[PDB]
This record gives sequence, C-alpha cells and structure tokens, in this order.
Amino acid sequence: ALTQPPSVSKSLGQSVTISCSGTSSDIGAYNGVSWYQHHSGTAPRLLIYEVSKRPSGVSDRFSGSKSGNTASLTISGLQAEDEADYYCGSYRSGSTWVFGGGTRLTVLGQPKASPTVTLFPPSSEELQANKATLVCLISDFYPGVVKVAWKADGSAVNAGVETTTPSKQSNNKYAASSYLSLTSDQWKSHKSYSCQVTHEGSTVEKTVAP
Amino acid sequence: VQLQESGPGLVKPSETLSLTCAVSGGSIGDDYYWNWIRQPPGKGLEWIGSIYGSFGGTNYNPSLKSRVTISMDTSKNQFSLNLSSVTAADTAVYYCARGSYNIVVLFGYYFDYWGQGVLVTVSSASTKGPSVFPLAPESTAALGCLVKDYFPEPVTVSWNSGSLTSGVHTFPAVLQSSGLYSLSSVVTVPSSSLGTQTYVCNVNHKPSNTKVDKRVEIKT
Repeated sequence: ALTQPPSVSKSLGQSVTISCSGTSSDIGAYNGVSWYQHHSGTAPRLLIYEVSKRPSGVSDRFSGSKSGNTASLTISGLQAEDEADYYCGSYRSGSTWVFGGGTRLTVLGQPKASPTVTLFPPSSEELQANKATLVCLISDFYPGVVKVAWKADGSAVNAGVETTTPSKQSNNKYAASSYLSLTSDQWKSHKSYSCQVTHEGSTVEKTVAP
Repeated sequence: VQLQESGPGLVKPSETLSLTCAVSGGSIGDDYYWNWIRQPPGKGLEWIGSIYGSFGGTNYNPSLKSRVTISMDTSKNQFSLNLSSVTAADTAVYYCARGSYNIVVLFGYYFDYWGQGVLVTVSSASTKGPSVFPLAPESTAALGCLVKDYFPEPVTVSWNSGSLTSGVHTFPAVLQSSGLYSLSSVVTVPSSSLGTQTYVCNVNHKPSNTKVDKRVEIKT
C-alpha cells in the first residue's frame, strides 16, 4: 500500500513531518497525492490535494510535498487540536485509489488537568426491576489515563464493574465513565458506595447512599 | 453540496450489506467520481470503489472487487453500495465522498466533500432496545439519563428537544461483557431552575425503534 509511520510523537509548538511511501504507479505517476486528517466522530477532513495545494479553511500550518515515490506532510506549530490520525492517498494507474496506512500523531506537553467526578445512584424505576446501576462520570482530565476503584461500605468491589477507555472531549481534555451493575438487593444491603478516581497519583472520590 | 449515507446499522454475517448515499446541491450525473470509503473503528481508511457520474463506469478496490457493486440513480440523485457475504471484517463506518479533479491523467483525483458516515455492525447478535432511566439531581446541579443495555450502536441523545445544549455532556458508551452497550448523558443546570424548568432527555435507538423522551426530576 502507501506506507506511513504508524506513530509520531512531538511536543507543543514543534514541527512534524509525516512520510508516505508509494510506488511509481501512484505517487510517482501523478501529482495527485492528497492528505486527510481524522478525529473520532467526524468524517475525514481534506488537508492537502495535488501534492501541495490547500483548500480554503485549511490553515497555513499544513503543507505537502513529494520526492520520487514518497510524499510528505508537514505540520508546523503543533497544537492540542492537531492530535489526530493522518492519511495520505493517491489515485493509482489506471483506475483505483489507495490510502496510506495512517499515522497517529501525539502532541506532548499539554497542561495536566485533574478530573471532575459525578456519581449517580440507581433510579427508582430501575430498582423496581430489581436492578441497580451506579454511574460514575469522569471528565476534564489530562493526560487520558485513570484508575477507578469502587467500594461498598469502604470495602473493595471487583465484580460488576465496567469502565470505558478515555476519549477526547471537544475541549481536548478526556472523559470516561464507569458502571457498577448490581441487583437492588445488593444496593439496599450497604450503607454507601464510593467511586474513587486516581489520576497521576491524586484521587477524587464521590459517595452515594440508598 | 452535501452527501448523506443511509442503510441498516446491523447486518448478519454472510448477508449483503446495502447502503445508499443521497446527494444534494449538485447533479450526480455531473463529471465527478462518486466514492464509497470505509473505516473499521480503530483502523485505517480504505477506498471501496467509485462510479463515474458522466458515464456510469465503475472501478473497485481489487481486494474487494468480487463482493462489491456500486450503482447510481440519476433521479433521486443517489448512488449506492452492495457488499456481499460480509464478515466481522466488514464492520466499519461507511462514507460516501465526492471525488473532484483537474485533469486526472496528470493529477488523479481527491475527496473534497464527505458524508457524515454510517456505522454498520456485522454480527449475528440480536437487536436490543435500551431502558432509559433518569439520573436525578449547591448553586449548580448535574442531572442526566442512563441509556442501559442496547445493541447495536449508536444511540442519540438531546435535551429539551434540542433547545438545551449548554452544559450537555453525552459520554461514549461502555461495552459490557454481556455484549450490550450503555451510555449516559448529563447536563449541569442552575439549582434555582429546578422545579421551575423541565428537563427531558430525548433518546433514540433507531435499530429497535426505541424513541423515548424521559423527564428527569429530583427524587421525592
């Protein structure tokens, strides 16, 4: 296919170049390499076309070039926004179209942010169906790694826990959520339940009670 | 100029995946390439094929060619994708995209306008509609809705029929060991507004026709 580095890691403010190695039947047969940016939740976004042209709306910071069968995307002045997957692609003689394998760009040096934690008890109507789901919502943290601990009357709860992989919010911090699935009997059998979120060595805890 | 994918969000293994793209703000019969592109969640973009608007000729990804059909309909202004004998490898967000160009023999073409994408899950698992539970509620208070145990993705949530957007946070779904999804949506509101303003989450899980507007009130 078209070959890209799988990962590139840089720091805020710095510049990065992503390569894209094809063949003389695509990148070296046309001036027709394009580049796409992809964030989760949005269609891919066209950044560069005809090797180096920018469509309106794409910043000055993005540029493209090629040399022989390898195309290159350079992004200058890296911001938190630029963290995304980047794909090159090209028409291929004489009839098909091929994407590069993609490059995950990580931008380091972003500000640390501690999570906010919101914990809800089960609803009345769920309880009436003899179930009880506790919902621990975790938001506005960076970097995107947390450890969640559930407790019942101060004792550790391992069963019934499911926790999401963190994903980026629009404000470029992370969110995640943790669900403790119990029966209503279980819920009523304790004085309280706690959700404890540990982020970079610091812990934020919330408690609910029947 | 706009494109919009539609089709079933769930297809059983070995069956045929079908999708349609509705194009607005331009004739499909014009000198454009009309393309199908997909992306399995967590994996790379893959061109499926194209149909050329002016003459109707098709070109397909060689690794898919035997299973792929692309058609177009000049009236309705649509083109569509048929992908036969699917497997879990075919689970992906499917996009339609316009391919524009200058000269092609010198420049090939590129995708300038894209649809929003439609997730298609290939699975033999049953569709299952969620239960929708209120998450009942200081100067400020968080309240929400739990959308519990559904399949497949996605579910949409808005608040007060789309008039309340400030302070809304809808969380990505958890996938439980059961194979069922759950998600929550929360809005933070002034506490003084409670008892005055009504808060309703508008939940839609189209595969199961679960369409619920749930009022969220402080527990009594």
